[PDB]
Formats: sequence, C-alpha cells, structure tokens
Amino acid sequence: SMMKWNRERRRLQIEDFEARIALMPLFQAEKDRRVLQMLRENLEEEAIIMKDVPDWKVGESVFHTTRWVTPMMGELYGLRTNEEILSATYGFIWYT
Amino acid sequence: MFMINILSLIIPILLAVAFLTLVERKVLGYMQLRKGPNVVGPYGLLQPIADALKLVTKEPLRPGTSSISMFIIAPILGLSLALTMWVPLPMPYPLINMNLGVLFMLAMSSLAVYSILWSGWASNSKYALIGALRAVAQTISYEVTLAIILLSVLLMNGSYTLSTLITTQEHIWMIFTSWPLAMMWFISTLAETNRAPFDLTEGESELVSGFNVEYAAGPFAMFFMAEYANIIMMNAFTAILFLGASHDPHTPELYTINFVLKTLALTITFLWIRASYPRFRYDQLMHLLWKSFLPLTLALCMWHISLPIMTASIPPQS
Amino acid sequence: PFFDVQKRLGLDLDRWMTIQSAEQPHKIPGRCHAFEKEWIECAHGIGGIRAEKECKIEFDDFVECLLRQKTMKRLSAIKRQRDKLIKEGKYTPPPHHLG
Amino acid sequence: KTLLHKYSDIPEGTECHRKAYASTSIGGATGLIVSAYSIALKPPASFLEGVARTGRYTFTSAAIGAIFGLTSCISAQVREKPDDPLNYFIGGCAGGLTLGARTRSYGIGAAACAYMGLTAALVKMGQLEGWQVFAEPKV
Amino acid sequence: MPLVYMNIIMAFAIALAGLLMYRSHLMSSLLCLEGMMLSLFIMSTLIILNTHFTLANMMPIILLVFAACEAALGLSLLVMVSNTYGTDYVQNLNLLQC
Amino acid sequence: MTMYIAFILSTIFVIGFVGFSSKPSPIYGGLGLIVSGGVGCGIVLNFGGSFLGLMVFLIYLGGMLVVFGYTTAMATEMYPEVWVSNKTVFGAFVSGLMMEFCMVYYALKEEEVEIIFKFNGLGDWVIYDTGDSGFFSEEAMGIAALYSYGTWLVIVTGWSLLIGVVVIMEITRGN
Amino acid sequence: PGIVELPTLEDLKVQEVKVSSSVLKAAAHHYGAQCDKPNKEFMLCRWEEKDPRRCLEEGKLVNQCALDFFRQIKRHCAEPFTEYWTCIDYSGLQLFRHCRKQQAKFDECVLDKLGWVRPDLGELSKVTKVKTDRPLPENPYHSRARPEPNPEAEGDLKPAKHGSRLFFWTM
Amino acid sequence: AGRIASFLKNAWAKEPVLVASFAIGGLAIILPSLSPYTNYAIRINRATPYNYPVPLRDDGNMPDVPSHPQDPQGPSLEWLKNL
Amino acid sequence: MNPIIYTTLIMTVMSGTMLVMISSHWLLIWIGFEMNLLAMIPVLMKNFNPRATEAATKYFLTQATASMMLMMAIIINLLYSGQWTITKMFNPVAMTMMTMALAMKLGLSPFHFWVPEVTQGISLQAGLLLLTWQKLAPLSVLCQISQSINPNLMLTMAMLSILIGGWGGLNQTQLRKIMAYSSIAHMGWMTAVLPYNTTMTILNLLIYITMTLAMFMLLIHSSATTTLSLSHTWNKMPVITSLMMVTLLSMGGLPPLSGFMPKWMIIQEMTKNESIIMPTLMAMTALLNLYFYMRLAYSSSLTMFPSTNNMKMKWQFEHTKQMKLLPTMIVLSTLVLPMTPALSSLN
Amino acid sequence: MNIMLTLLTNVTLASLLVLIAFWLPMKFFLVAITFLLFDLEIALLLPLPWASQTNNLKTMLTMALFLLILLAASLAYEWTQKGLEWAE
Ligand SMILES: CCCCCCCCCCCCCCCCCC(=O)OC[C@H](COP(=O)([O-])OCC[N+](C)(C)C)OC(=O)CCCCCCCCCCCCCCCCC
Ligand SMILES: CCCCCCCCCCCCCCCCCC(=O)OC[C@H](COP(=O)(O)OCCN)OC(=O)CCCCCCCCCCCCCCCCC
Ligand SMILES: CCCCCCCCCCCCCCCCCC(=O)OC[C@H](COP(=O)(O)OCCN)OC(=O)CCCCCCCCCCCCCCCCC
Repeated sequence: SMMKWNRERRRLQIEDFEARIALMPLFQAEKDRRVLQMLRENLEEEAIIMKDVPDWKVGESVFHTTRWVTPMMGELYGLRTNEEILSATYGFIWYT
Repeated sequence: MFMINILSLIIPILLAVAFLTLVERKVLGYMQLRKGPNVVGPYGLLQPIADALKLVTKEPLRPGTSSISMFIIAPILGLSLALTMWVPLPMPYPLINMNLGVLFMLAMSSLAVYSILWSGWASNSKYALIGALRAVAQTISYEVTLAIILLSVLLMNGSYTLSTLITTQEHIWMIFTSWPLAMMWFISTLAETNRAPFDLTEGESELVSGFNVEYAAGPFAMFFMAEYANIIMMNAFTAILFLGASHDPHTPELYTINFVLKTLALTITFLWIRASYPRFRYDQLMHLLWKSFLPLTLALCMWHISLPIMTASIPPQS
Repeated sequence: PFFDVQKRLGLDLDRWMTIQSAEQPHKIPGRCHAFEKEWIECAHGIGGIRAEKECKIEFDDFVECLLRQKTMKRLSAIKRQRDKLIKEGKYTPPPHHLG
Repeated sequence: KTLLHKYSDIPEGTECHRKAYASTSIGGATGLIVSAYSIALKPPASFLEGVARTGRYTFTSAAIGAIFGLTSCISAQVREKPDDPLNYFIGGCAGGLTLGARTRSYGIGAAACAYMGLTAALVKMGQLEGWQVFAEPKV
Repeated sequence: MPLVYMNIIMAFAIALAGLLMYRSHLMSSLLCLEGMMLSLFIMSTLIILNTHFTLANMMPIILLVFAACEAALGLSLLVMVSNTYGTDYVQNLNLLQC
Repeated sequence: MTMYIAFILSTIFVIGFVGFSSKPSPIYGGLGLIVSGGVGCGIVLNFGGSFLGLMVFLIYLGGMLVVFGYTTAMATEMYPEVWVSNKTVFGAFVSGLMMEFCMVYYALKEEEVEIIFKFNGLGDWVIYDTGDSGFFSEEAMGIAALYSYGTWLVIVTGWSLLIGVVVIMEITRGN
Repeated sequence: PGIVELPTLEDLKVQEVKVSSSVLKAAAHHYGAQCDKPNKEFMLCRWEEKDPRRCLEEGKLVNQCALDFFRQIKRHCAEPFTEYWTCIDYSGLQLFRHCRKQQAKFDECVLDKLGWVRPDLGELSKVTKVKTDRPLPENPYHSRARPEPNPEAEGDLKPAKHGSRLFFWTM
Repeated sequence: AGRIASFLKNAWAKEPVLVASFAIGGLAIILPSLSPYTNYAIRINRATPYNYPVPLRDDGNMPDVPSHPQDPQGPSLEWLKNL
Repeated sequence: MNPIIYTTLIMTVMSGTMLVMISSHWLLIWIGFEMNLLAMIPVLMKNFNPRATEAATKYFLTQATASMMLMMAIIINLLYSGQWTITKMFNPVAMTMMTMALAMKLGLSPFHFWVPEVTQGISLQAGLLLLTWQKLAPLSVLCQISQSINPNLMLTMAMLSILIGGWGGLNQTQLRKIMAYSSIAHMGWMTAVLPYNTTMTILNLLIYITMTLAMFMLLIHSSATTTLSLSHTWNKMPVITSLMMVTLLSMGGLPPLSGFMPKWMIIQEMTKNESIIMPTLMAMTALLNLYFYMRLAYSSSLTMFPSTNNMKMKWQFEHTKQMKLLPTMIVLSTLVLPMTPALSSLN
Repeated sequence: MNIMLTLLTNVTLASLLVLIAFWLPMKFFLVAITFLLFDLEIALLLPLPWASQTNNLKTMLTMALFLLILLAASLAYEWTQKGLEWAE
C-alpha cells in the first residue's frame, strides 16, 4: 500500500513541479525588471548624494570585467529602510 | 495574534500535566482494585488543583552542600524543553513549520539529559551522584536507537518535515509497514520517558529519588512536569509517527479528535505498563539495547533504506 | 600531491570538490562560479609563478567575489555620507525608501 | 622590522641621541623576549619576584644596547670615519663589559668583549658589502 | 571581512590562548580544546553556506566527525592518567622529567 | 535590535568562549561552552544552514558534551571550583569581555579594524546573496551528496571511526 | 574599473500581471503550453546573454503575452476559473490533488471554447528547439585575451654532456 | 549440511535476536542486485525535474528534441503513468 | 596488543601517512593526519606503564591542537582564496599559521619540547615509529607548499632546531633522549633548504631515515636503553658495538661515511642561493651533534667499560629477533656517499 | 521572529514556576565513549532521506550499507572482545 501510494505522490511531485517550470519564465522576467529597476534607483540616488566627494563618479565599477555580476543584496536592498531589509534577508529563514 | 497562540499551547498542557496526575494514580489503582483519588471533588477531579497548589506552597529546602545556581537551572530546563517539544507538532497545523522538526525534536530530547546531569551533581549526595550516573547514561544510550528508528521510518516518509507525516500516512498506518520498528520505538521511549520497567532513573523502592533528586517544592514542581509533559509528548510523537490519522483541509477538527484520542490511548498504555510490569535492572537495561535492540535496529534500518529502492518507492518530499 | 596517484590511476578521489566550478548537485552554481571559470581558464598550463602575475585581474575580481570587501567600502561610505547628510538636515530620502 | 628600520635609517656618525634611543629600544625589545621566555619555561615565585627577574633581564639587554649605540656612533664623529668596521667593535664589545658589570664577573665580561665585539664588527661588514643571512630563494 | 566572521576567528584566538594556558585541571584544557573545532565548524559553515559551495557542505560534518575522535581518545587518556594518579591535575603530568 | 541578530549572537558567542576558556570548574566550563554551542546554532540557522546548525545541536551540543558532563562526575576534584574560588579565573573573565568590549567599540566607530586581518564593521546582513534556491534546499542537498559524490570521504569516515573503536578499548584495557 | 551603465527607468514600465499565486498556478500548464513562444527565447536569452540588461526586450513580451492569455479566459469560462483558483489557495501547499473536480471543470471548459489541451505529465519538462534571431554572444562572460602558454618541450633526448657534472663525478 | 543446519537451529534456540537481524541484513544487501525495479527507481529519480530544461538554439536538423512542449518528439515518461 | 590488532593499527598509520602524500585536497591532508594521530596512541601505550601514559598524553596534547591549528589556516586560506587544492597559499597570515602548525606537529622551534620526553617514555620500538615515520607526513605538506613560505620564518625555525637539538644532546644520558635531540638537530638540517630546493630535503629524509631506523632498531638488538647499559654490550656482542660506532660516526657526518651526504649537499644549495653565513653557522653547530655522538662511541666500543659477572650467563644464549632488514641498512647508510649523483633520481 | 520568541516565553514561564514556588513559600565511562562513537557515526547517515533522491542511487545504495556495516562491525568487535560486557 505504501509503495503504490508513494509512486502516486511522485507523480504528484512532477505534476506540481511541471507547473513551476511553466511559471518560472514569468518570474525570471519579473525579478529581472525588479532587480534592475532598483539598481536604477540606486545610482539615481547616488548622483544626488555624492557630488562633493572629490572623484566619486556615479556608478563606478568594482569588478574590472565588463560582464554582468549578480548584484550583492547589500546594495540592492541596502539603501532602503530597515524594515524591508529585515523582512528580506532573514525573511525566508524566519517565516515559520 | 502570535502571543495568544503560544499561550493557547502552553496553558492546556500545564493544565493537562497537573490533571494527568489524577488519572495516572486512578487508572493505576483501577488495575490494582482501587478507586484512585475520588474523595476531593467530583470523582477526585480536584486533586490536580490540590498538588499544583501544594508543591508551590511547600518550602523548598536547598541542599547544604550545593550551588543554588545549578539547583535552580536544572529544574527549569528540565521542563522548558518539554513545553518546547509541542512547538513543531503537526496537530492539523503545527505552530512552527520547521522543515527539520524531527531533528529539532531530537535535539531538545538530548538536551533533557543535561537537566538530569547537574541536578544529580548539584545536590552533591551519594544517591544524587549515582542516581544521576545511571539516569543520564541510560537515556543517552537509548537515544542512539531513537535516532536510527526515525532514520528508518521517515525514509519512506521523506524529509524530517513533521507536516509531511500526514501526507504519507494517508491510506494505511505506518505501523502496518514497520511494526517491528513500532515495538522498537515504543519501548525505547520508555527509558527516555523515565517511565515503566526502565525506571532505574529514579528507582522507587531502592534509590529514593533519581533524576528528580531531592529537589523539592519549587524545583520538584517543574521537575515533576519535566518528564510528565514529556510523556504526553512522546505519546504524541508516536501517535503522529505510526498511528496517524486523516486531515480534511475543510475540516481540521477530525484530525485533532483522532490525534488526541490516540495520544491519550498511548498515555494510558504508559500507565498500563507503569505498575503492571516489574522493574528492569541497569545491567540488563544496557544489555537489552547494545546486544539485542542495536543489532536488530541496524538491520531493520538496512532493510528500510533498500526497500524504497527495491520497489522504486522513494518519497517525493524534495 | 607528493605522489599524485590520482593522475596515474585516473580515478577521482577528491578532485570533485577542489573547486566549486566542477560538477555540483543538480547544477547549483557557486556564488562565484563565473569568476572561477575566468580565473581557472586564464591560468592553465602557465605554471604557479607566471599565473600569479599574469592572471591577476581575474584573481582580483574573483578575490573580491567571495568575501565582497571593496564594495562594502563602497556601501559603507554611502551609508556614512547619507547619515551625515540627514543628521544635519539637507538631503530628504525619497518615499520609495519607505512605504 | 620597524625597530630595525628605526636604527639603520639614522646615518652613521650623526644624530647620536636618536641612534642611542633606537639602540635602547632594540636592546629593550629583546629584553622582553628573553624575560617572557624565562618566566614561561621556569616558573618564578610570586609576581614581585617574577617582575624582578624580568627587570634584571630587560635592564642588561637595554644597557648593552644603550652604551653600544652611544659609542658606536660618537666614534664615527670623533674618529671622522663611519665606514670602518672597527667603529662598531669598540662599542660592540663594551656591551660585554656592561654584561660583566651587571653580573659581577671579570672573566665573563672580558670573554663577552672578545665575542660581542667580533659579532658587532661582523654586522657592520654585513651592511657594507651586502651580506644577507636570510637570503630569498634565488636558484 | 564583516563583523560576524571577525567574532568567530577572534573567539578561536581566545580559545587557542586558553587551551595552552593549562590551569591545574586537564579537563578544563580538554574543554578549552573543545572550543576551536566548534569555532572551526562555525567559521567554516558561514564561509560555505554564504558562498553556496554546495559540495563543500561535506567538510563541516567531516570536520566534526574526526575532530571529535581525538576527544574520544583524549577523555580515555584523561581517565587513564586519573586511574594511576587518581587526579586530572596536570602538575603531576611531569613524570617524564628525566 | 532585530537587524543585529547575527551580531548579537556573535558577541554572545565570544563571551561564552571567554567564560569557559578561562578554565572555571570543568562542569561549569561545560556550561560556558554549551551556551556557546546554543548561540552558535543561531548564526548557522540565520545564514541558511538549518541542517548543519541543527545537526550540531544533536551531536556535540546534545551529544559528546554529555560525556564531558559524565566524565566530570566520577573523575572530579574533591572541591570543584568557581570564578569566586580563584582570583585568576575572575581576572581572566573580566579581561576577555573588556577586550571584546573595547573591540566592538572600535568596530562601531570607524569599521576599519586592521588587527591581524582587515575587517569591516558593517551590518551582518550585507554578505548575503540574492537569488531563489528553487525547490532543492541547497544545504540539504549539499550534504546528501555524501553517498553520490562523497566517495573517498565515505570509506575514510567509516574506516577512521571503525579505527576509532580499536584504539579506545585497547588503551583502556588495564594491561 | 569603469561604468556600470544600466537601462533607464523608461523601459521598466510593463503591464505587470496583477494576479496572485493561486490564479497563476491554477492555469500554469495551459499558460505554459500556450505562451511558450515568448517564454522559450526569453529564457534562452537569459542563459545565452548571461545578463539581465540585454534581455529587456524579451522580458516585456512574456509579460505582455501573459495578458493576452489571461484576458482570453475572461471572455470565456472565467467563472469556473474563479471557483478553481479560489479552492487552490485554501490548501497551504497549493496542491492539485485536493481540487480534482474543479481541475476537470476548468479543463472541460477550456477544452472546447478555446481548445487548450491539458499538458500530459512530463510534457512541460522538455528541452525545446526554440527558434531565435539574435546571434550567440562571442564571449558571454566578456572574457579578455588569454596568456600565451610556455613553449612546448620537444627534441630527442641526448646523453648528459660529460655525465653527472656534479663535483668530480664522471660518467 | 546436517551440522550447519543444526548450528543455525542451534543459534535460534539459545538466541533468536541476532540471527533475525543477520537475516535482515543478509537479504537487504543481496536483493538490490536481484531487482527489476531498482532500474525504475533511478529512472524515476532522474525523471523528476528540479531545474528548467534549458532550451537549445534551433540550428536545424534537430531530430529528437521538440519545438513545442506538447510535441510528441522527446522523452516521454508514460512508463511512469501506468506504473 | 593482539598481533592482528597491532598489525592493523600500524597499517592505519601506514595508511594515514600515505593518504597525506597522495591527497590533492586540503581537507584530505588534514584527514589522514587525524587518522594517523588516532592510531599511534595505542601503539605508544604498548607496556601501559605510567611513563608510557605520560608520553602518550604529551604527544596527543601537542599534536591534536596542531591538527586543530592545521584546520584554522585551511579555512582562512579558503576564506581568502576559495580553493582546497594543495598549492601555494594566497593569504600571508594563513601560511604564517600554516608553517607553525605543521612544524609543531613535528617540533623544530620551541615547539620541539615534546619530542625528548615522549621518545623516552614510549618503548624503543615505539620510539622508532615516532622518529623515523612521523617525519614524512608533515614534510610531505611542506614539500608541496614550499613555493611561497616566508624564508625568514622557516630559516629561523631551522636554525633554532639544530641549535637547540645539538645543545641539549650534550647533557643527556638515556639513549632515547639523545635520539630525540639528534633528530631535532637533523630536522633543521633537512628543512633549512626546504624553501630553496625541495629535492635535497627528500635526500636528507631518505638518508636520515636509513641511519636513524638502523641505529634505533639495532639498539633494540642490544636491548639497552642507557649509556652504561649500552657500554656493557661490548663483552656480549663486540660486533654490535663496532657496528654501533660506524653508524654513530656516520650520524655525525664524517666523510667518506654516508652520514655526510646531507650536510654536504645542503651547504651546496644554500651557497648557490648566495646564503653563505647561514650554512657556516649551520655547519658549526653540527659539531655539538658529533660530541655526544663521539661520547657514546667512547663508552660503547672505542673503550671497554666494566662488565658484570652475571653477564657470563648471556654468552651461553643467543638473540631470537631476526633483525628484519637491519644488516643491509648500515651498508647503505655509511657507504653510499660515492653514489652521490642519485640526487637527480629523486627529482 | 517566531522561533526565538517562542524560546523566550517558554523560558520565562518555566523560570517563574520555580520562583513563584521559591519565594512565596570505568564501565560507566567505557559505555559512554562507545556511545559517543556510535552517536557520531549516526551523524553520518542522518542526511540519508535527501540522499535517496540522487540520480546515482546505486553508489548511494552500496555506500550507505557500508556505514551501517561498519556500525555493525564496530559493534561486533566491542561485543566479542569482552568490551561491551562490563568490567567486574
Ligand atoms: C521481510 C520482513 C522484514 C522485517 C522482519 C523483521 C523480523 C520479524 C519481526 C521480529 C519482531 C519485531 C522486532 C523485534 C522486537 C523485540 C526486540 C527484542 O529484543 O525482543 C526480545 C526482548 C528480550 O530479549 P532477551 O533479553 O530475552 O534476549 C536477548 C538476547 N540476549 C539474552 C543475548 C540479550 O524483549 C523485550 O525486551 C521485551 C520488552 C521489554 C520492555 C518492557 C515493556 C514491554 C511492553 C510490551 C507491550 C506493549 C508493546 C507495544 C508495541 C508498540 C506499539 C506502538
Ligand atoms: C645595530 C642594531 C642593534 C643595536 C643594539 C645592539 C643589539 C641589542 C642589544 C644586545 C643584544 C644581545 C646581547 C644579549 C642581550 C640579553 C642579555 C641578557 O638577557 O642578560 C641576562 C642573562 C645573563 O645572565 P644569566 O645567563 O641569566 O645568568 C645569571 C642569572 N642570575 O641572560 C638571559 O637571561 C638570556 C640568556 C642569555 C642570552 C641569550 C641570547 C640573547 C640575545 C639573542 C640575540 C639578539 C640579537 C639582537 C640584535 C640583532 C637582531 C635585532
Ligand atoms: C671508514 C673508516 C673505518 C670504518 C670501519 C672501522 C672498523 C673498526 C673501528 C673500531 C671498532 C672498535 C674497536 C674494535 C672492535 C672489535 C669488534 C669485535 O667484535 O671484535 C671481536 C670480533 C671477533 O671475531 P668474530 O666475531 O669471532 O668473527 C671472526 C671472523 N669470522 O671481531 C669481529 O667480529 C670482526 C670480524 C671481521 C670480519 C672480516 C671479514 C673479511 C672478509 C674478507 C673477504 C675477502 C674477499 C676477497 C675477494 C678477492 C677477489 C675479488
């Protein structure tokens, strides 16, 4: 009985996962715009705050390569408020 | 409203644990041709209140040769984990949905031996030192079989997510698949519970007091609740592991009714064994596991890992 | 190794784990897989002396990736200047920083 | 090697006060090292005895450096020759006399001048020609 | 290098200092020996968990399984010297003078 | 407050290390490390190491240290000590926390601590990385590779632990 | 080290889907099996280009194509769709095994009004030969030049001239 | 064989415990090889997808990979459906 | 110790050390070190005497922390580099941690303090394993990471090794103690050129192992542990004492004996690297090794110390041990100097 | 958030329950070491449930029994050579 039920549950998993794979293309685009909207906000603020600092040009690279790098969250969400920082870093780890 | 939910989980068990002393002595008496407490209130229903209002007014006497820091902390963490055990229990919807609840549950179960350790040491008595010595060693020695039994059991279930237990156990009880593990699991608790024949932790008639030591009044109270709330816990842990139930999403009431009855039945069986059987001996206490339980548990675990691959019945948990 | 028995026998003993750009369970990338690919591919068949000076740009970008250090210096001074410019009351944070 | 740079940076035959104070620091620094080891391998009595042992070891080492730096530098000024290896010998071994002074032994003081002066002369040769004791791996 | 990394290595450093600062009890040194492998475990885990070195999660457990194995022999070593000297005091652990 | 949970856990880790490494009575020294093991889990858990942190709670913290508490029972000094019993242990405890306290002060002011290594005193949350883990639980599937990718590590773990039992009973054999 | 030029805020205004998870996952398979054309090459862009910034043009199309699929249901059996996705959310796992009857109702409606068949098991999990117009990047990682390897050792071995040559040893 | 069968029954009399576990380990270690389903288990394990099946650029002459998820071309796990 | 268990336990040390030289992963290097440590403790406790327990306790307490310190620089190097491959260390303080950790597993610097007593406490055969087989595993790591070690730190620790090792041997009585101090002096000799050239470190290893293993486990044949006890052996087996002097003179390194093999080749390499004060002082303190080497030969064969009447009993009997591989081992440790070009083979 | 909050409130109630009731009124070592070794070996096969979902379970299969065999083997040695039988 357990063997038959377990095989049915495996078929349930691939049924559940198949939905996720169809869902992922929309989420990838949503996160892509969300993350790049925020970095656009980040250096947009950077121009206003940092102009008196003598050679702090806005949006200086840190990596010598010109290839895109997964942005560190410390600058994505970092300039934001304290609350959304807390709900993001230890958000999945803490939600229970 | 999280704080009320925690209180709604802490209040009932304390009210249960005090009120479980009533049925324990009374059910014991009824399998001893007695009536149990029945003169204080309707059918004795007030004794739980009496003892809960007596060990809290008895003056606690600290031992002369003792450090009161250990003499106080040892009772506290003896009970505090027993209430924390109920945090990840999947009563329809568990309070905390720890994806590794079972390991978390075993972690605090291992923390219980520490309350055995300093409590025996701090009192600094010949009974206290030896009483601790046998008690903690027995509990840790039977924890290794506890770890293996789960490893065999949830291997068919999936990961250690206690919420998944209802999903896998949905057509037959898991005991019907691993009943040799069931007796392995149920009896192995009887020592960690400090319950029946594995009673050498305290030794009623020959060691006066063991795990609890002489800790009286205050320290006694939550030491009494320490391995009393725990009894309701690993009664419930077995009642969710093997003797599962059904869970309708639109009616979680049925799951609770089935869960409480099976847990209550297991608690009565604990009391059933409490006085019916004689008491083991510590040499035999270790003889039983390391020479009979451990070799048999190892093979059964070996059977329970191969079997899902024998029939392609590996779980979809991940 | 002192006696590289792995190369002679051809059996993989610990090379699978040596770097995080090798095969990983279910193709999970390391946090710095991109830079590992660049540094490793830069420095192969070059030796342990030439590569440390020649393939330095790859290492510097990579050595920043693991423990991101220079970019917090970027972030720390962002926080310092922002705090100073709000303590005396000149720069007003936009509403998008809040709800 | 901040202390070593502190000494060697001062040109020979000038700024004798700085050279002496640098000499005391180097002599002082090695005083702590030997005394800390002595307290470790051999457990002293109560702390006042321990610092008494520490004070003696530091005092001699500082004193040996102090007089050596003074005489090694003024000799270049007085003799108007800083390059000569003898400019370190005449003070390098006087430290041995200082060691004999604090230990009260003519034999150990004289023998230390025989050895320390030679080594102090050798150090001057090391800086002159380009000798290296911990040479980097070249071949 | 963030602060959370610092507090662990510094805890290792103070653990290292106390290990080799034997007081008159071998058990305490064995306890202070216990510090680093936990500090090593913690320090290793933050590095590996942060950088998503999936296969490297091996080593934290691999660190613990054998670094506790000396403690298995060390405790028996401690009870061995306490079966002939009757004491874990380290001042009597100097019979090898000559 | 909540934003400093990894920082607050890390400093409790240090004070727990200072207390037990200062060598009080061994049974008390175990407690000083037990809480350090307790707060050590929070750092691992907060970083996604749910299994590894919880694993440390079962073994070691709830495991081997029980034997340490066991060992200090029969093989104990006749007068177990306390930080009040001796003066040096009291001084060591104060020195460790003062050194820690002077250090966090340096970290909070300029975040440019250079001692030994070059540290940054910014918030603990920055080092995290952004990105979904899909359905595989990264850590959970990392150590599950013990039997798919472990290979050599498996036999050496088995052998050494097996050799862990030939050594033990041999040395405590009583000639 | 240079400029981190990134797209302005102008192009980051797409008609974002305003639905929730349950309604997203209620359709899922039908949406995946009817809007694969903008999903595949956009995801292929995500992998080949290895940079979010270069796939903004395909990023908006997939969201836009979602709307055409979504409002197509509204002109059709959306009432059975509402009953479905309002029964999925009630389960905490968002699992289909407890909403089989509404699974049928959505399927039977969409079967004839539109014709979107139910994707069989494993059909979505399939590598596809998506047609694309963009050329593959010459170096997706923007890798720089490669150091020239040291010259290769060659030449037939010759006996060591005058033997060992170590001190006085000969032969 | 007579003494060996006697010894095995000799074991079962003075102890029933470790003989049972030795039997359990004995079977559990040997059936894995004598199995018509362990091949299915690895096939089932690999069948479940955790990552997106990254599409490949269509350069023509791709025989087996499909263009639509509902195209018949490609691997089918129908063997699991009746399983 | 049951011979089957004793054979297995030595095999684990055989396996543990072999694992280090065949591992390409930093963890696996630390992996075998812990197994090797885990297996020697019962071997040292062969007689279960209180002195043996003292030696085992000292060895464990000085080696377990070194393995713990070993792991410390591994993660720090991992922290700053992210690779576990056995290569150069890309962070300075890690390797500064590394060299001290590896050395104190061995003992050259003040770290060396455990070597004298631990050798004395354990049995003579047990002393052999600690002193002729435990010096390969740490040297295996140092050979692999020799590219970038700080020359200042390594040479200073090598200086202190030969200087402290030779100096303490002069005032030693128990032949086990002279063995430890002789080993400490020679370990600095072999590791001094380690930053410069690795081939002549392994040269010293094979050369030192052969003479040390031969003259240790020949001393087992004499069944003596003190200078007076070794002195008596001239009457019983004068050939043993005569062979004892040959390896003792080889031990010092007097040409044409093969014990001058390392000392010659080391001075050649350090001179090639313009380091010339370093060898001369290195050669000078080697005279200290010869002095107690010569003193032991004085009491062994070069003179005749008084014997005992009861020792006439031993003349009627004979040894039972088959001195496995002993006779050939003196030959290739005192006469192999003309085979000097064999250095290139080790490369 | 909820995890340590639950721990905090549980500690407060337990601590109060005593305060309201305080102010108002070789063999043993040998088995323990064997426990530590077996308990430590137990940590090896704990991640087994996730390990049963790999794509090469054959290598997972045989090596998992290898740990269990060695637990059986280590028990066997500690069994026969007196060992687990307690000293007298
Ligand atoms: C293909 C098939 C695969 C699986 C097949 C598995 C084998 C067949 C089934 C075998 C039996 C089941 C497993 C073994 C169980 C017994 C283990 C054992 O050691 O037994 C002998 C042991 C006694 O063994 P012993 O001590 O006489 O001999 C052992 C060997 N020597 C002597 C060397 C040590 O039985 C017990 O210990 C009895 C229990 C003692 C504790 C007191 C409480 C008992 C309460 C009983 C009533 C309640 C039961 C509740 C059950 C659970 C409910 C949820
Ligand atoms: C050009 C730059 C430098 C300029 C300044 C010159 C150099 C620094 C000053 C001189 C340093 C070397 C001379 C020795 C200094 C230490 C002397 C010392 O410690 O004396 C105390 C004591 C002697 O007496 P003791 O052996 O204890 O016996 C009697 C006990 N009641 O001895 C002891 O307690 C210790 C044991 C004896 C001495 C051991 C060796 C100590 C010196 C090591 C080398 C130092 C080299 C310094 C210079 C080069 C490096 C910078
Ligand atoms: C490089 C520098 C020098 C190095 C070597 C220095 C060696 C001596 C150094 C001084 C030693 C201490 C003082 C003397 C100690 C004497 C030790 C001893 O045991 O003496 C007594 C002993 C008695 O002799 P016995 O053992 O009975 O054996 C007799 C021969 N069968 O005597 C013996 O045991 C001695 C046995 C000698 C055996 C000689 C065998 C000769 C073989 C000749 C083969 C010829 C082949 C010719 C081939 C021709 C064609 C090519």
